[PDB]
Amino acid sequence: EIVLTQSPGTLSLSPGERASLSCRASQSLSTYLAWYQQKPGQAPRLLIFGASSRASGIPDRFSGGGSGTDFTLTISRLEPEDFAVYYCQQYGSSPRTFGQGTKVEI
Amino acid sequence: NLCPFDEVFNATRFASVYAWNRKRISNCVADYSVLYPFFTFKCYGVSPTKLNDLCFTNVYADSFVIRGDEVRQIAPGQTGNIADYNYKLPDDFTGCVIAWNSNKLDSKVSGNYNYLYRLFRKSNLKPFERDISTEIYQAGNKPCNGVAGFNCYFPLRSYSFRPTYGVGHQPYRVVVLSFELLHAPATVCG
Amino acid sequence: DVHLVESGGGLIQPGGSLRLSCAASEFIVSANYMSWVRQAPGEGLQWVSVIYPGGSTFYAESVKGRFTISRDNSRNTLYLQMNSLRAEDTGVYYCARDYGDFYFDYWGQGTLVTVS
Repeated sequence: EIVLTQSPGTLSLSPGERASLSCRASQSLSTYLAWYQQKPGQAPRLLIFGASSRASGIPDRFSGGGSGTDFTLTISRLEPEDFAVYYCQQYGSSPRTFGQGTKVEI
Repeated sequence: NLCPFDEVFNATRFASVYAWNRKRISNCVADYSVLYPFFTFKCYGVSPTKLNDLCFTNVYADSFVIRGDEVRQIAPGQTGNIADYNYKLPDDFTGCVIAWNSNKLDSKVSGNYNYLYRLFRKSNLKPFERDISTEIYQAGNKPCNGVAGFNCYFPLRSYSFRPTYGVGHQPYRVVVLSFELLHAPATVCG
Repeated sequence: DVHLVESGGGLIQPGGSLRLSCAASEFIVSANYMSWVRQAPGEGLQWVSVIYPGGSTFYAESVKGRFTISRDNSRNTLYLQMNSLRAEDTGVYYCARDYGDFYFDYWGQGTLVTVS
């Protein structure tokens, strides 16, 4: 099972404009990674699939880019709604392993 | 007399797994001395050590390109995306499967998108059934109407083939030989 | 009407059996790749099982032989029967629309299963 490690355990930014979350794989995934956001007490919401493609309804502030082992998710302006937990999932191999999760604070 | 295995194995351009290329072979001596790099050779129901000295009626050579992780699905009684919706072997399959890595030929730096696989299919596939249709899949009650929107997606997904990818995701050229013995006088005799 | 609604969770003594239901609207479960994904309290997600449109089923290595995924086309429901439940199965379970066998585009509200 490809192990997905997220380098910052917690990330504490003011509601201004910056964010960066990194996901690292033990062996290469080749842009077969997805980013979900879980607000507290709510179901996860899909944001990015294919490591660079947005899904329906998520605004332009969410972007992602990576290939091989290192993948990144960045937020343009950190609006107050984006302070939640984010998960990186892989689909390159079986099964679909998730990361430990990274929680964004104020 | 020589059986045309040279065209089958050393083909320059292979076809996608959703439309796999079938070649019939008869009326030639079948000599497997030709099958002599790093490849996988799995024979089901026959002794591979004496395929040269084994005389049957027809040979069916089916060629398709798949990922390395999907090579194990080309086997009897296997379930998976390739097995269910692209290419299925029967339970009582008398033949052999030959797969070899082809990263040198079927990969480019920009990415190879000439190969496609069927992802969305309503029913399973019967053994040696070929599904060529490209009609939009209905994943909801709303009609697709010939348009690919929400809950209506194209059934064929391209492969991403790059040289820098891992071994599992690299392109593998798979040739499966199906041997048929008939009551009619056989004409494939090594 | 893209909603997925889960039900059937509750308290269960270990080794007991519980069946989870996922009722779907505007989704044809028979024509879609359906997934069950669970989350332990204050932990990461962990995919449990997936059923293909053709009918093929796969399960996570910790739950095969005890968890069975099924579908009923008549009421458009996705069922999950879990037998011989251990204490590590506690958590919130979600039914999800897996685009192919890649990623979960949609998620249900989730229901809580507590093993004693």
